[PDB]
Amino acid sequence: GWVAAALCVVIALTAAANSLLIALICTQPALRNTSNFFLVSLFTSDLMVGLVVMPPAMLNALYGRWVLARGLCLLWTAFDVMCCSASILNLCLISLDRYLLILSPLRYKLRMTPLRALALVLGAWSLAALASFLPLLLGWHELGHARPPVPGQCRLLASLPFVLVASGLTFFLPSGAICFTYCRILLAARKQAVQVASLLKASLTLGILLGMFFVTWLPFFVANIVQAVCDCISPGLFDVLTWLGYCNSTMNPIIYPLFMRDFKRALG
Amino acid sequence: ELDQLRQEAEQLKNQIRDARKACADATLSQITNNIDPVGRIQMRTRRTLRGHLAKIYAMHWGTDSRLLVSASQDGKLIIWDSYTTNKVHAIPLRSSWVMTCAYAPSGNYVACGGLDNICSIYNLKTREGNVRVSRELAGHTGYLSCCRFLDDNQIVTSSGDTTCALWDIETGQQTTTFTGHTGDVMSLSLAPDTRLFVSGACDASAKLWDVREGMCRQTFTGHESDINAICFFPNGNAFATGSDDATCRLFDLRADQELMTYSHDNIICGITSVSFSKSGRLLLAGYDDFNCNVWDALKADRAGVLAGHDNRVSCLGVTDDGMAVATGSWDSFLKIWN
Amino acid sequence: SIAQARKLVEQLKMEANIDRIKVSKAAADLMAYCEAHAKEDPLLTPVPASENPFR
Amino acid sequence: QVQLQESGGGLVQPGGSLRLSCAASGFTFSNYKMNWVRQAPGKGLEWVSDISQSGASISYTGSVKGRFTISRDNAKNTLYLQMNSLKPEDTAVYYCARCPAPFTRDCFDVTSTTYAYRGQGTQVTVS
Amino acid sequence: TEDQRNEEKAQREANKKIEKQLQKDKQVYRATHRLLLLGSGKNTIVKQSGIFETKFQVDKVNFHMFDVGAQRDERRKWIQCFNDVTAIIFVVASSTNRLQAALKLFDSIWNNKWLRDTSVILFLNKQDLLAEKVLAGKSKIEDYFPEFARYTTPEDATPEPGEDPRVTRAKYFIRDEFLRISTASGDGRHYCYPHFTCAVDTENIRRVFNDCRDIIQRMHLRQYELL
Ligand SMILES: Cc1[nH]c2ccc(Cl)cc2c1CCN(C)C
Repeated sequence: GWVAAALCVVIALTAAANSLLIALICTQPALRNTSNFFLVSLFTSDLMVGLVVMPPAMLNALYGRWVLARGLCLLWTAFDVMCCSASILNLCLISLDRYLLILSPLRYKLRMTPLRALALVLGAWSLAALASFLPLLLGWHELGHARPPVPGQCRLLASLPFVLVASGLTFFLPSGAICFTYCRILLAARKQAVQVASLLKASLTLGILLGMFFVTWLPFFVANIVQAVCDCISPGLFDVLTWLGYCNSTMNPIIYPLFMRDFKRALG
Repeated sequence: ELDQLRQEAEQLKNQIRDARKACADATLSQITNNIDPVGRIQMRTRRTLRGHLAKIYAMHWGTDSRLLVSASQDGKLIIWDSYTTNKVHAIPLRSSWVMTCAYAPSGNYVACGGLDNICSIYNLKTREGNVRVSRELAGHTGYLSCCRFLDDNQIVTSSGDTTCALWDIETGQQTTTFTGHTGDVMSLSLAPDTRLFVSGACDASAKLWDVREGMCRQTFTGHESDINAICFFPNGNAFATGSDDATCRLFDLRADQELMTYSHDNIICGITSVSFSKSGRLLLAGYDDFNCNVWDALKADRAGVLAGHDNRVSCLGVTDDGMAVATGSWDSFLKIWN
Repeated sequence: SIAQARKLVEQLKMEANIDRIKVSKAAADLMAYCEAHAKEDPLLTPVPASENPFR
Repeated sequence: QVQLQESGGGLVQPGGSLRLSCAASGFTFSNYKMNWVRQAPGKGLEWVSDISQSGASISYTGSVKGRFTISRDNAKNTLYLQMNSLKPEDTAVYYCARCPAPFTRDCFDVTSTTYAYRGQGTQVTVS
Repeated sequence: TEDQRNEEKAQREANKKIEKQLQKDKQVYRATHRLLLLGSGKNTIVKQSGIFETKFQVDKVNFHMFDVGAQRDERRKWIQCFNDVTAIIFVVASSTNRLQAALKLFDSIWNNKWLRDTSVILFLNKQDLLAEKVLAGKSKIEDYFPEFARYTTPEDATPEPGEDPRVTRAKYFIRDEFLRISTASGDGRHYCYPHFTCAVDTENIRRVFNDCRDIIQRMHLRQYELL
């Protein structure tokens, strides 16, 4: 119904925003710094999150069952897992880049060359790709569930070790890294602010940036363990929950360029 | 004593003022009235030259309208090729703070100078194949602001000592020294016949020199701030001058006056460069408001705007055949308009 | 101290006695030169894509 | 031509008063910021006071604060300095200097030898 | 048409061979800082031809230090070629009146149009003569500056043990005199860092190191809207 249109007006905006923003990053001459090399990768995932995965879910919202072939369900699940895993896992390298540049500013240039940046981005994408495709393709941890849906739904079902290990790593380690890095940055900003006055904005900025991520991804990862231990949660709310996990990629272009002055001047 | 000398100077100044007022009857605007307008003009940045680390103070064209040389403060002297966008040579420099560049008319030598008080000549035709220093000239006590070649053996240099010098590359000694200015002399330009040249300085005046005799002939005063760039009219009987009061002036040698002033109210920055086109109808001017303007030399009307730079405009040049214009700025770029 | 004054007055004397034409003739010469060479300026009168090496 | 003429001066009894004038011609007086300098026998150049374009921002050196005053007239292009309650230490030549550029907030070299836009000066003596 | 191909190939080879070394020089250039010394015992500070150039490293970080030599005293036009330098080290002796001239120079360099991004590391030299001479009763500070008669020492002063209150009053008055101009103009782009120094000492290079750290950290925090 109209819900399908409200969903599609989101995917169109995501595609337009991500494409335009990666083009702008790659066009202007000033924006070629190494600390802007991670960011493009993140935006890249957004497109490969938006177009590869979401439209199948739009079709699943329009029609009750899976319209396409049955063998494509595993590929769709692996695509979803890798898309989202890379999307989160790129968010920790940006915060280990902003940590080493703000809290040790005189020795960043001789200790982070573009070669290591390429190595880090490739390592992150590789970890995501393996952790998503290899066990899913080999079906290592596809057990525990009572029975697949006879009508033929493509919804992902997993066993307890998988949902407590893969999700555990891929979410709870980046969460700790991000929290520690932004905590140190906040303390440094407070110290400089107090030193300036003797001779605020960071709260709002970091609050918004971390609020988006947490309120957008935590509900799904807390519902998954409940659905793994028991079938208590009624299906249908699960889709509403996972739409937030997809809409993170919708909101990300809106927020990260909003807090950089160089990007803001380049756009204007 | 000093009072009598001051009175005599005042008497001669009054006499010269009366002699200038006598010879003027009608302005140039009263003559260039019924002539057709030049109309709107447009130019597009149909090139872009990249590869410098810091800002650009000076560039210079060549004889064949193909090669140009650019000087940067990262310590690099780059020779380019305007057509295929390739670099032919990239000379390192022993001093990072350079301020001027020059390209010899024979195509064999290049000049450099800056805050090291020394003018260096680089050779481009070496059997070994390496570009090295051929001569260093050291007789100045202030930074070098502009230098130009006459032949492969003579050079003219300008410094912040309130002096100008004529050298001899083969021997290594100064031949003639010109000393009339009271403030730093900023720019100079050679006449087509290599007989005279004009200079502008930080005392709001322009001066006319002779190369063989070594004496000054004319002094022009019509500004209110520092002179920055200067260039002859292609005929050799007039020249245009730019200052830091948002105005440009045209002066004539035959009548010892100024014919026209160029200024508009929305202009409040300074003027960093000037150049004439081939026929003398257009006057280019580079500004500190990040913009380039084209004026009509006979009506003083804003004939066009070139706006593509993101910082202060420093150096400007026009080819000898009148093909293209080249602009540099403090963003480490050079653009070739048309 | 005082050498400046005498040198300056001598230079002004040398610069004061020269001939000066009327400004109208100079303006006429400028106009004539600009009218004669109007066909050689690729900026007032544009040239086709054949002439320009900068396409 | 940028010409600056100074009027007033001479010998004045200690504890007296004096008025000094600076008339300028050759430029737009209302786009430039102006100041005074002095030069004593056996000593270099020293700063005294200044006035901005409109006449709002007035400053002083500190050794004459409250004793001397400075004023500006644009319709007549004339700048004034009133001097009160002199002393034996205030004997020197006085100069009327202009900052090098219009529409600015600072000027570097008005107390340097061989500077362009400076007048011949006047002689004031206190004894 | 073979000759045209040969010329194009030679030119492309030359361009590539040049660009490789251009990139190496880029990498070497970016990892070096630059400082402008201006002013006063300059020889004392440096120990602890137009340009004199000095290179040194502290904790494997490389600095360039530039001092103007054989030059005139008109600073109007060659002060622009230090637009992008990270720090101006300004040395002033605290003891014609030299101090007021230093104040005017600081005010001019602070309010310039092309220098509204550069920061200033201030050194107040001659502490010994600033302390010993004033105890003799020579009113060098009361007469030249008539606002000193009602100045009160701030609450944050931490003098070295054995200091006389009059000496610390004079020192902090000079520092506040310099720090009045800095706050009024700069809207967060550039700052001013005061430092008392002694003729005999060994800790000035560490002060410059820490100040450069602070300036670069502040700029990075500024571009991300954190500060
Ligand atoms: C990113 C990520 N990590 C996981 C760990 C375990 C399981 Cl079962 C699923 C996932 C996902 C994808 C969640 N939605 C998009 C399908």
